[PDB]
Amino acid sequence: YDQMLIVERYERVISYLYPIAQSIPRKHGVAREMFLKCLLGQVELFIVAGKSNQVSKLYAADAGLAMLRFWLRFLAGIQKPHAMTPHQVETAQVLIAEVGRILGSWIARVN
Amino acid sequence: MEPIEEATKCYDQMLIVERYERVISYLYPIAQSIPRKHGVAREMFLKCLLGQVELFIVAGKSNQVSKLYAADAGLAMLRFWLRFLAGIQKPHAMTPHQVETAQVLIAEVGRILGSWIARVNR
Amino acid sequence: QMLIVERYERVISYLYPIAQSIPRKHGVAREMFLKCLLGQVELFIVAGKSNQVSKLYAADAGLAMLRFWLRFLAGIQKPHAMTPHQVETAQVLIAEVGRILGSWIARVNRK
Amino acid sequence: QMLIVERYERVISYLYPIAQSIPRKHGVAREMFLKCLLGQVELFIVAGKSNQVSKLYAADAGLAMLRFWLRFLAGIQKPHAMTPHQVETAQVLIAEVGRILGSWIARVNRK
Amino acid sequence: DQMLIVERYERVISYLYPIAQSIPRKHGVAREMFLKCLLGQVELFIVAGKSNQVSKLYAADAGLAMLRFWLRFLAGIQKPHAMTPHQVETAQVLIAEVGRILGSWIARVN
Amino acid sequence: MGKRHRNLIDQITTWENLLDAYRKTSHGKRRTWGYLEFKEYDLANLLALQAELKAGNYERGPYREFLVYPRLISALEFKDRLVQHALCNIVAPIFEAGLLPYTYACRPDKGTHAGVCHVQAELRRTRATHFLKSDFSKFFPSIDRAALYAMIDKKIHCAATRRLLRVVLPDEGVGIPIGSLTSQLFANVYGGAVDRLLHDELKQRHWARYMDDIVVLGDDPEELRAVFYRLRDFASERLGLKISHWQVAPVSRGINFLGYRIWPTHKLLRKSSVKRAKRKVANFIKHGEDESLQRFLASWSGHAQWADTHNLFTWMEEQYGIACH
RNA sequence: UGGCUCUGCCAACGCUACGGCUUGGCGGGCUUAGGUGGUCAGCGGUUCUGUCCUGCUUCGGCGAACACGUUACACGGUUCGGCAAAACGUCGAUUACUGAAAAUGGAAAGGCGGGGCCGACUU
RNA sequence: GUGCCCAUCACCU
RNA sequence: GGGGCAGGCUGGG
Repeated sequence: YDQMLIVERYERVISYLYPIAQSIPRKHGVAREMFLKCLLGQVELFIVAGKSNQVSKLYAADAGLAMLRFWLRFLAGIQKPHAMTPHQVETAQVLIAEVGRILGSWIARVN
Repeated sequence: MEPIEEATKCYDQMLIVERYERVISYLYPIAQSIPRKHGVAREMFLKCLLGQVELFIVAGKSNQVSKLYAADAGLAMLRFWLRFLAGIQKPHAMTPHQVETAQVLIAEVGRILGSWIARVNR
Repeated sequence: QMLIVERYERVISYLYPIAQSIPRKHGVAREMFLKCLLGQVELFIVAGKSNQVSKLYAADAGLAMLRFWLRFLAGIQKPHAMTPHQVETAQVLIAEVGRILGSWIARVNRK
Repeated sequence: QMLIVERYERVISYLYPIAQSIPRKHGVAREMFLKCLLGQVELFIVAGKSNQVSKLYAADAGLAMLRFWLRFLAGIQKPHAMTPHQVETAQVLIAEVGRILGSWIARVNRK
Repeated sequence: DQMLIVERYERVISYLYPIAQSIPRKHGVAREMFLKCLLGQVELFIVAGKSNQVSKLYAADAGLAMLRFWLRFLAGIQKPHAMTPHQVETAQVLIAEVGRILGSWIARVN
Repeated sequence: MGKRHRNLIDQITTWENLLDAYRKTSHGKRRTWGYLEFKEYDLANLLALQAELKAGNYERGPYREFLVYPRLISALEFKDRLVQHALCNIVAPIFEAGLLPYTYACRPDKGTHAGVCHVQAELRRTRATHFLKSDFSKFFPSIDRAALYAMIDKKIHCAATRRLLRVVLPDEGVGIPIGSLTSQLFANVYGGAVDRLLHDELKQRHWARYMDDIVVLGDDPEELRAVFYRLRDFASERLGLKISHWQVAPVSRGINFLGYRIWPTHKLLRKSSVKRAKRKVANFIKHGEDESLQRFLASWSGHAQWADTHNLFTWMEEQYGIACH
């Protein structure tokens, strides 16, 4: 549970966002590489979180989810050619919200 | 309905990021202009610009003043990048006006970071 | 260490060919996968010298992230790069280095 | 001491033009040189937000690494070589920043 | 001292950088990561010398160890041969020289 | 629009509308806990709001009621101000369309300043000799919230917009909450009932209402006093509004309407305004805040560009130096 | 986005496990809204020192105390006419009507507006 | 706290 | 006496 569940729910974010994050033009290439490092690298944040139960590790899993939502906002708009159509941000934010819920429950379970 | 909560809500992190998103929204277009060349400077500027959001965000969630100072260092580095993109980049990268505009936005994020550092420091 | 890395070399030697089969399209995921795969050696090595268990758990997180990458490359990576069999075989090799990492974690936190 | 950054920013102003010139051939060297050159400002900045001498020595290490980069980019061969002049006439600039860093290290060390 | 190790490591770089630029684009991530390990261990040495925590002198050792890994990895990476076994042998000698200096330096601090 | 209006909850919860509501709710507030907590998963938040409203499971969070000096300012949560904004984007323009021309409050392209201009204008033409100015006691605090919902209900017809309007503003009490977009709208709409006892009944064609203040230029101060009595009796018996102040002045006292004092000829802002400004400036000077004063000055230089203040602007430039115009 | 784990060619730093690779050309392919202020509906308390006002009332209240010509004493895009068909608004009406039921259908004649329209002149 | 309006700031049509 | 304006001395903010 907890880490396993969060990651399986976050895998849905990655499975949604990775295709979007691979589409981000090479021009928005640094944004893309940094979005992909945020997206695929949030798994590491979750993984570290469920290997310590240090509640700071599940807060830095939340920080990553927060950064991932930043990326949606950025790739939604701040990214000129675009990279996460407004719909994609909406869909991704729902998935990240589900990961957010599980992270919140996990933060609480540790609290 | 109650909006989708993130955990560890830092009004300060949330505000700083929303205000820093305006820095990014200003600077990212002109970073993605730093010519084909200057691409390493651009990638490094963009990693400083877009990656300051993570510095703020991690400062917000890991209530540790170390992470807040790291966010400040990044804003300082972003201010360096403005200096650099203006002066040292040779084509133009950044018109003097753009540095003036960007520095205003970064200053707003600087203010919020300062207030945030202060409120944590107490 | 030395033995963990020699056993992880087998993961790399299995996975690197798989990571190089990932099409150009998924090139940033590949570079990120390869930086997880080839860069877990650094995680093991740095624990080997600086024996602090902190550095040892980061090695575990990296192995866990590499396991994520297997999951990701098998399916989320849309041309499911890693075939399920390959994920199976890779996970066996990663599990072997996981065992050694676990034993090493245990050897360090003896008290 | 923030004359450090403003005296280093003429190292950058000298070295960046000739770094944004290391051909792709030497492109990883270039990216790493530029990350050493443009990223030494972060080393100084972190030093000045702490005046921890640790961060001040890290700034010195970076200047030393930047001096390495000059010597490395010298003997990179072909017409892409940092000309011997430029290695010397940047080592002068880095030396000026080195002097100020040394004084700053000293100011902190003898509080 | 940092100066000696770095000058001896510069010989590793001067041997390996040409070889690390020859690693095929196919093995391009490994190459860029090997190059970043190779040039980039200089920073590990330099940080170790311009400070002292002995952790920094271990992180230099870890980097040399990672550089040794990169040699063994690039030797027989795939059909696009990255690094010839000879090149690994030659480079391992140079890395061993900087390994010796790092070891002595770790010891002198310890 | 054919009357009716019997399917507004479909348009209130259009993502395309809730996104407009969201952008309208956040406009200005993008440094508030509410926007910033919402902004996180904004389109996921708006997808659970859309589908709260589209279900009839939207329930308005409690008003956070503070007060500034003497008001009674009830705030709302961002989600709730967004629902209000998403109502008042469909629901507002089907009420603000029935608002007779001369209601100048919270309706686009009519304002404080289009009202004072309407009054001056209508005072200019008509050659008004007299005028009735009235005002509702504690308006938002005396709006029926019940005979309001007999006007929010001769025009909403959609039995779910109606139930969303009734969440965002309950149908019981005598307290339309002040500090609601939903409530600015429904107060204009309610006080629109007295506009349709001025313009419709009473055949008063020269008036202006700005939310609770109602100028009614006439020509017979006896007729305008009648109009007023008729207006008060209506707005008391029908709308539960006590009239705080009223007057039937000759156009000569000046119509203290909306910020200005409005003669036919000189919309002389108001002396209140001068002294408020004089004091504001003086304070700003002896507060070291001589940079927000430029903002204020530029503001008051707009309220006074139409009003007559050349000499006053010279005077204020001579007293403090600051660039007025 | 100084890409490509992308090819053909040719070089030549080089590296070659002698295949090539790398690298270079060279093709080619793949690559208005927002921010922030400030008003408007709508910060005081006390004595003091100047300073000025202290009228009106239809008894509800309105003022006044220098915007001083309280006014750029001159109007308008706050313009002036003409209309008010339409559309809009509004009542008729969540009526008639339809349909068991107006049930997230649904008028209209008509009535009332000016918000609208058409010119002039100005904007 | 609410809108409407003012200023200014960016930012392209 | 009351009142408006500018400064005294003190809350809100």
